Amino acid sequence: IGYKLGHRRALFEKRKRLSDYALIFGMFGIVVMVIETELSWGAYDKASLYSLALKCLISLSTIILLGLIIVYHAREIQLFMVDNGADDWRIAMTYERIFFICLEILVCAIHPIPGNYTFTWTARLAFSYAPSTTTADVDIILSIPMFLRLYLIARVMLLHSKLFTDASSRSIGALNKINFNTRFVMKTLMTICPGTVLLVFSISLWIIAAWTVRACERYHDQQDVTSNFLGAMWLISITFLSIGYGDMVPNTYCGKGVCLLTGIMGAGCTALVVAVVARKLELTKAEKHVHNFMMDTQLTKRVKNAAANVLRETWLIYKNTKLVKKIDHAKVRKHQRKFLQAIHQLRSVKMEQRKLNDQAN
Amino acid sequence: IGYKLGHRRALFEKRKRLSDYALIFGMFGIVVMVIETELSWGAYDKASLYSLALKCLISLSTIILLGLIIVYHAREIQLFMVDNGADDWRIAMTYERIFFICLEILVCAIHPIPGNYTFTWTARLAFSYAPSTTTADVDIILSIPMFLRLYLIARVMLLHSKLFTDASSRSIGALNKINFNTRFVMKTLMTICPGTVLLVFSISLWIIAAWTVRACERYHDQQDVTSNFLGAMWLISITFLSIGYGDMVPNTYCGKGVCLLTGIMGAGCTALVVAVVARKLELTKAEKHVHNFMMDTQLTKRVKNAAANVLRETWLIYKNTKLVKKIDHAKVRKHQRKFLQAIHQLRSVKMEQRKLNDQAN
Amino acid sequence: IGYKLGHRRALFEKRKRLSDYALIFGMFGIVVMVIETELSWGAYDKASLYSLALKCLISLSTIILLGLIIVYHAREIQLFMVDNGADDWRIAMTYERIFFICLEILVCAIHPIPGNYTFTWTARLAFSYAPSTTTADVDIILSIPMFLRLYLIARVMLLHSKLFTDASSRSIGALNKINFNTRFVMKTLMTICPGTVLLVFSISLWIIAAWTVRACERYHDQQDVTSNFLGAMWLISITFLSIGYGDMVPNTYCGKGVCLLTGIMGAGCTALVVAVVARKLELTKAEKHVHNFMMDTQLTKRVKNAAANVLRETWLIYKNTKLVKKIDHAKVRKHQRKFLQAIHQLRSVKMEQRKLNDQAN
Amino acid sequence: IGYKLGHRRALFEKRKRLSDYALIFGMFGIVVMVIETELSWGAYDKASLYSLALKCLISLSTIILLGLIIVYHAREIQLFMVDNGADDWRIAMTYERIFFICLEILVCAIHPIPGNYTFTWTARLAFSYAPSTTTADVDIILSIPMFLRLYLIARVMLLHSKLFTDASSRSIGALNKINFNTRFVMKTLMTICPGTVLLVFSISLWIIAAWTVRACERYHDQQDVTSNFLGAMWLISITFLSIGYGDMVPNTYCGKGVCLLTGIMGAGCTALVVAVVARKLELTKAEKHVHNFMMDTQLTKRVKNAAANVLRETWLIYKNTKLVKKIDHAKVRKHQRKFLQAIHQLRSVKMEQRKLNDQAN
Amino acid sequence: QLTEEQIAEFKEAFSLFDKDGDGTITTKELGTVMRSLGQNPTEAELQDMINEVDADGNGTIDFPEFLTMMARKMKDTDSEEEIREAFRVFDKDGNGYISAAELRHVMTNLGEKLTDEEVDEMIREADIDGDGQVNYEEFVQMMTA
Amino acid sequence: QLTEEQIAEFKEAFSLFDKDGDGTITTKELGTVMRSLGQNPTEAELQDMINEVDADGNGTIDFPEFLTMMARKMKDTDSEEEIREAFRVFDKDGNGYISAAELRHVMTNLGEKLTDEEVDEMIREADIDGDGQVNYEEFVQMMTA
Amino acid sequence: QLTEEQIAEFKEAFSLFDKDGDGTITTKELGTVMRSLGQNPTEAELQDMINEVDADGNGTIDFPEFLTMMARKMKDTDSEEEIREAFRVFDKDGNGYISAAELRHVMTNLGEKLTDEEVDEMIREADIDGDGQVNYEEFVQMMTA
Amino acid sequence: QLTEEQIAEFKEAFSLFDKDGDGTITTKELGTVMRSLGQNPTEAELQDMINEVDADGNGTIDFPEFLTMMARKMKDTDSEEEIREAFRVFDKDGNGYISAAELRHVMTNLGEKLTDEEVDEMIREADIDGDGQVNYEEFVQMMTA
Ligand SMILES: O=C1Nc2c(ccc(Cl)c2Cl)/C1=N\O
Ligand SMILES: [Ca+2]
Ligand SMILES: [Ca+2]
Ligand SMILES: [Ca+2]
Ligand SMILES: [Ca+2]
Ligand SMILES: [Ca+2]
Ligand SMILES: [Ca+2]
Ligand SMILES: [Ca+2]
Ligand SMILES: [Ca+2]
Ligand SMILES: [K+]
Ligand SMILES: [K+]
Repeated sequence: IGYKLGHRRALFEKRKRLSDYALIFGMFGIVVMVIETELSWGAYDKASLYSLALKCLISLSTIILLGLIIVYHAREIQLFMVDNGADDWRIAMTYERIFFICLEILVCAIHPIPGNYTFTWTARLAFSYAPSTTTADVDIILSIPMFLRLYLIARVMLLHSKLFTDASSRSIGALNKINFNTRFVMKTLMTICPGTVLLVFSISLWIIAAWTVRACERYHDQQDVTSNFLGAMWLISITFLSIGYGDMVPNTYCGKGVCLLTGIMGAGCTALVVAVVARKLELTKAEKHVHNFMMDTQLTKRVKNAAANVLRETWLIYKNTKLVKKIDHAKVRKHQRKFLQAIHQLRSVKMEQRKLNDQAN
Repeated sequence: IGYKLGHRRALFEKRKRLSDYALIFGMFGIVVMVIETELSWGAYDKASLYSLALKCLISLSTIILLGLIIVYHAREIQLFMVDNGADDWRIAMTYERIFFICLEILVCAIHPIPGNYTFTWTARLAFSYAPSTTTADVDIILSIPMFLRLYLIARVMLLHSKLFTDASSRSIGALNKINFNTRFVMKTLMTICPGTVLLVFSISLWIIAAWTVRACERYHDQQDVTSNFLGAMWLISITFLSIGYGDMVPNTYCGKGVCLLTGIMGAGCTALVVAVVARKLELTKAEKHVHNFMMDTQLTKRVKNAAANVLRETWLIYKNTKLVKKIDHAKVRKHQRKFLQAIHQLRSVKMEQRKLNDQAN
Repeated sequence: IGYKLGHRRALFEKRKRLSDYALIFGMFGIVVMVIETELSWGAYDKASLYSLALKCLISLSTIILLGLIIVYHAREIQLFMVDNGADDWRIAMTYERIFFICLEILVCAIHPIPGNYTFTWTARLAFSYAPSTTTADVDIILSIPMFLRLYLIARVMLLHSKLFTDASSRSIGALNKINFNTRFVMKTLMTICPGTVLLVFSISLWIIAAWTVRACERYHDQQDVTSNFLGAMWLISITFLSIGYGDMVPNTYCGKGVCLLTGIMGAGCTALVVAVVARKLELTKAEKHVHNFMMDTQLTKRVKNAAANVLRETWLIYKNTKLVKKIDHAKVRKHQRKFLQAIHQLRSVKMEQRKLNDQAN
Repeated sequence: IGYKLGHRRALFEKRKRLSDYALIFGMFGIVVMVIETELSWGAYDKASLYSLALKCLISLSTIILLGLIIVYHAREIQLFMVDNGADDWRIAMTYERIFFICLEILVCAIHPIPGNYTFTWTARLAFSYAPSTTTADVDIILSIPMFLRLYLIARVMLLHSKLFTDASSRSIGALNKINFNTRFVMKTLMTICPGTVLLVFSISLWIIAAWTVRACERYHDQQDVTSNFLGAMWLISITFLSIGYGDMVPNTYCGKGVCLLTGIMGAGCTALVVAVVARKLELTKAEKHVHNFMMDTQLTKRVKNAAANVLRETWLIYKNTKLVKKIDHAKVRKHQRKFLQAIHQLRSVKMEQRKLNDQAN
Repeated sequence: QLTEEQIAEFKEAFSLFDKDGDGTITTKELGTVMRSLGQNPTEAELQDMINEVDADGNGTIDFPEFLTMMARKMKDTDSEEEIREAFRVFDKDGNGYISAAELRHVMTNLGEKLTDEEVDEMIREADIDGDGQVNYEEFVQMMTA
Repeated sequence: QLTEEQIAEFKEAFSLFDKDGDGTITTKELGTVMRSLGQNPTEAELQDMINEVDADGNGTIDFPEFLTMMARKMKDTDSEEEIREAFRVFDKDGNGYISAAELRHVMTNLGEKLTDEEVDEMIREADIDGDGQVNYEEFVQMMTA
Repeated sequence: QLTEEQIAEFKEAFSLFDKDGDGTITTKELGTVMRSLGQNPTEAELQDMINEVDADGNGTIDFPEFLTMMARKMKDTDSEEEIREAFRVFDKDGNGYISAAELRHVMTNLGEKLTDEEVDEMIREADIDGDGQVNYEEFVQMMTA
Repeated sequence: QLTEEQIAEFKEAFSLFDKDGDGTITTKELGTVMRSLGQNPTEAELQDMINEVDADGNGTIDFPEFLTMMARKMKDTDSEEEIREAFRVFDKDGNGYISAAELRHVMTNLGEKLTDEEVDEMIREADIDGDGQVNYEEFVQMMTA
């Protein structure tokens, strides 16, 4: 048993390290892509040697990333053989697993290849419906889908989770037959720290979406509107919130697609955030008990005051009616009005007391 | 006995087949209408013979569809006679069956009749408030209402349902007096598969609404804005989400009506989808039990740590106050601050434990 | 006694009739105002005699309406004297009854007085920020507030209610100290028929607000945009739904105020309508029981099928491993993959059955 | 003892008075800033002596405010020493107390210093994308963040609260370990008076944000659009409600930031308000009981009527089929249709009755 | 005539109630199913439901009896069951008979207010009246035959 | 004077309480109605409510007694019932009387305090029997005649 | 091989069930943990769970027995437990055996229809003993060995 | 000193627990309040809470004892109460004494990992009586007052 558990733990450690390295190399590729995209518009041309150097560096990172993913899946299959008592790796090779491995390699293989390739881009300007033709480099079509590499963050998050790796958690969850997967960890995080999860997701989406909007829009924007980073940030914020475009309509279908994706994400994230805030503005059960106690005390005091006023006004009416030789009708009318007011106050305060006793159950 | 039940089963099978044929012919008519609408703007004119051929084919499909609907309603009345022990078919006609049959025939009778009829169409352009006069063919006013034939999908969905026709389901539902109608099947689908139902409905509405928007807008659009299919899809998506209109405002009241209908549908579909997502992000009862158990374990550990720190600082304050010949006030103050911090940590962790014990039941 | 109840019933009938007459005359005044506003822009000028005739008719209706309001309040004070054992009517006047009577008379006294009075109106056009100066008649400022007379509808609705007048309802409501006021009747209506109440309110608000927008906007609109009734209807619908203005921004602060009021009303009415729809898409308790029963039956069938497949694949693996003369590795691998699939299906169906047994409580 | 618990009360009173004075001086500074900002655009220039007088008055108020803040924190530290049995004030400094004291001094120290300093401001106009260069005074950058002083309102609200200082409330809350802080008082207010809290917050935000938008936009607005106070009020209202922008789009990033903050606030405040309204439209438990009772009575009457109709038509079909010399078959068919109608009515009313009995418990 | 598949479907529906496999439905099985459906009945109600459909008199539901009652339950609505329900609406006592005075009151006041001559003719034509106590047999025979 | 329709409406309101045709509301029908209305009144409270309305002392409310009660219940508010409620606020433990010291304490400390001249002058004016403990009869007799 | 940290992790996981320091998990402790986990296991079920893990039949789970079962439980899924579950699906009663007729019915009717000759071969090979009732040991030995 | 208004405020706070007219808070007038506050304390817990405040014995809290404890409850947080709570965290047995081995374990293993010499010095200084079972009195006296 000592060797059997140690082998699985060593395989877990190797697989976790491979995930960490894959995330490091994917993020390195994304960062160098962002730097090269920003700098080739300005500092250097696409025929410069700086462009070649940075894109060759991107391609080397991509090769290492693909190797790391393949070795990670080899370790996954080896762990599968260890777990499900198998001696042939070909048992693990279902159609679903092959398809997902191929999808992962396809997603992580897209990058701007070294070279100088251009294409013709035609778009209709917003609010003026005028055409715009530019000769755009192909590298933008290959750079934008590099943001799909962020699933490696989810992989690392699952593999570094304490729930997924702890022995106590596994032993307890075996009793309830809990399925320890990425969905369970995500739902647990949305349960304990919903505001933090939504905040991190929203800020990262905001920056990524604004940058990709300006990267797409800079080709047909010669007026510094949607190619402005701060303007793109504002556009993403107001489509997220569904206030709407101002004069900030994208000129390109890439920008429109990003804005649509932002609006779809916002339609749900806003409601989730509002539910979180509504829950956080609610009193705790102990605080509810204390508040009900203090309110009931105040209601009792007000009931006593109202009843005292009722009796006082009844006495005053009787006195000024059948006790004074000169019956002043104005005084009697005033006291009768006050008597009716006191009756109404007593009725209303008793209704409030009844409602509070209802919610106190 | 063994004859009446078989007779009812045969009648139901005939009704089901008639519904299938009616749906097939209605969808055939809609598809040929879409093809002819797309092709008469481009390839051939309205005086061409391809237009005549396709519209005559539409009219023949419509005649067969009307015949199929009439025979279907005859089978309905015959099954009604079988069920409610009636010998005269005139008992079925109740001023509501007649009205719904007439409505169904009216809805399924609208189609672009063969011929070359044109009318004058005047619309005010968006954002510029300029008039636009075109001579439009009448066939658009007769083509757009053909999408009303999609209730046959609901009819087929009811008739192919397992709940509607199954001895076990009817026998169980007779104990609760369940009414097995289209509303019940729709509610059951919205309970079992809400996301799938909403997704299918939204995608179909998206494509249909975008196509009808461009079909109406192509007459007064000479700038490729709302007559663009992809632009119409974007417009429908952003009015569904209530982000707004960009520069994409319909020039026609047909487009405005479609956008209003899309906005009304979106206002409810979005909220339903968000409720579905919120429910799907929630932990299962077993997962809740496991999570509460693990959180309580961590809370106990943290309580023990906090109490240990409290006792440690209580000891060190005394040890550095007394028990030392030369009292260093800086260190004593540091340990008193740490003692206060430990007290606060103990209080906070105990109140977290109290909250968790409250939600644990 | 048989006299006090009859006297109160007679007073109730008199108040009810006075409310009916007040509503009739208020609605007559509003209708004649709408007709005169529509016709003075076109058919006849403000200095003609048709305008004088219609406005004198409005003023006579207003005088009769004020008389009816005063007599209604006299009957209310008389019934107050009857109820609260009072002999002096001056007890009724409580600085709040006087204020509400004065407010009611002020609201019902505003109307376009006969005459030809004009004022200068300056507004900044939308989207172009160009000034517009017109000489407008004062009658618009006096016509628009006439829509405030619709509180008489609420008064009539309360006085015609069964809950407020029925003896059985009062007898049972006195046991729970229920306050039979307009708020209670409105809440009861929103509980019984929420969709109908919201639909009627929304349609009436739509038409009234669209007409008000048109009446205010026709002065500074010479392009048939917001002075179009159908365009105003669309504008009200898209600000109600918070999609936003298209190119339909009002040129006047009256239109902007109407649109803001429509948006505020829509922000709440939309959410209420969505809650109604969500409740109406929910299964009844009996339907829930039937659905859970049928789903549990299907789950049992699927559990049995999955377990049968598990045993079948176990047997097939054993046979092709230790019963055939030469072992075919491809066949054994295929059966081992199928065995693992069967195990996964059994686990998933059992957890579905467990979830259903959880929600069945 | 009498010394303590009275010394603490005296310290409480001194601290409360210091908070009151700090709020008075902060609000005085804000009001004079608003007056000077309004008047320097018009009446007098920035090189005038009225400007110098008002800004020197602002600076004197700021000095007194900083002194009051420092003395308040000295009283806080003294009360801390009294409570946590400390003799050295250095125990109170925990880098968090220091950080928050520094934050308060930084926030309250920002004000438009006397002088005539100008800077160059360049902004891109909305909807036209044209540049605008103005020489703006530095005082706007120093005036706008003066609205951050409104946290003193929260401080005063906590210190004047009954829950915080009442002996009965603290004695009761000590049995539930209730933490009496600003969050608890805010949650209590949101539980007692949610509509009033939201209304006050929304109106104050509306006016403050509209004035801030006007103050920022008046520099690049020469068309009276967003520098109009009433137009700014409308803009804030329609971004709060997420209807959108009309032609009212800020030319400055200050205005865009204010509009974004308004939209974020509105996205949550609107949902909270709608929840409040939905709760306030719900019947009380006693009202629910009364309503269920009355509805059950009406449904019993309707059940009796439906059953009587069923029996009546069952009799009439027999009487017109048999017991007659000649059969018309037309009246017989009519009565059979009415019999089926009565059966359906009885079924539906019984369904309503059982649904009501389900919601009755 | 029913096919093999239809007979199989109806046998499965029968098995939903015949858990033990005896080939017959007892009272306890029906009670368990109904309580699973959240309709907790009494022994009297369960016995009444078991009766009114068991033609062989064995006191338990057979398979042919189940087919006979499913012939009615598969319909959207049934006339005899609803006439029995309307009868039980006014048979609040539970004796199974309706007094002539109560029936006349119901027919003249509750529904469409039949004329007194019509009510007299109806009460005379009620053969199961038994000199006043109109039974459920007359109501069924009025419409069924 | 009441018409036939009014008498019919009040009769059906009475029938809403008189389940049994005893011609009078028993003391258990009121309990059943109140429990249907989400309350749990006690036997003492039920007896107190069934009293104060019956003038024949039978312990059961008739139809004329119901009409007299409805004469007050149909109003928006009733003065006598509310004076009784204000009396019961200070009548702890159902004593039925308030001591002069307790009444003076109530009228001087809580609520809008009276001047010491009117205090104990109220008690001197009240307590016609001279017992010294103010009963519910005196409070009713003040406002009424 | 296990390290000190891994041994400590497994020891604390054991302590989650070992309340007292007895060094062994009894039935009551497992019951308390499971009831904390929102279940209501029976004494028979708790005894069954204590069995199948107890290497040395002390009647209670030891630490090495806990480590041995954790070896299986740390995996995503276990074959033997699921084969036992599939066995218990068709074992309606508490007997540890299934009749040959029942197995033939199961394998020919429900699930993937196995060939009748294949079913005969399976029922012959599985029944290692002369008894025609197949035990759980045979099913486990079919796959494990 | 205290103003008469402050004395009145504290008196009404005392009246929130002292419902009866006496001048002592009993063990049941505290249980009623704590059960109104959503807690379910036992007789032992109530007795301990009374005993922690009850000077001069009598088994009941007086008014001056209430003032003395309010002097501690009015502040944001106390120190002696939290030291007692930290002590009770490790006094799971309830005997009121912590063994020297238990203190060494809880101070070396969990927390901030005191040095062995520091733990020895602390356990020697705490054991003033030399018994070796550290009581709550020693912990309170360590922090002085
Ligand atoms: O998950 C499990 N943990 C268990 C089990 C059975 C016995 C024991 Cl002692 C423990 Cl700790 C379990 N299931 O067999
Ligand atoms: Ca059976
Ligand atoms: Ca039978
Ligand atoms: Ca009675
Ligand atoms: Ca009587
Ligand atoms: Ca143990
Ligand atoms: Ca053992
Ligand atoms: Ca006492
Ligand atoms: Ca004492
Ligand atoms: K919106
Ligand atoms: K919008």
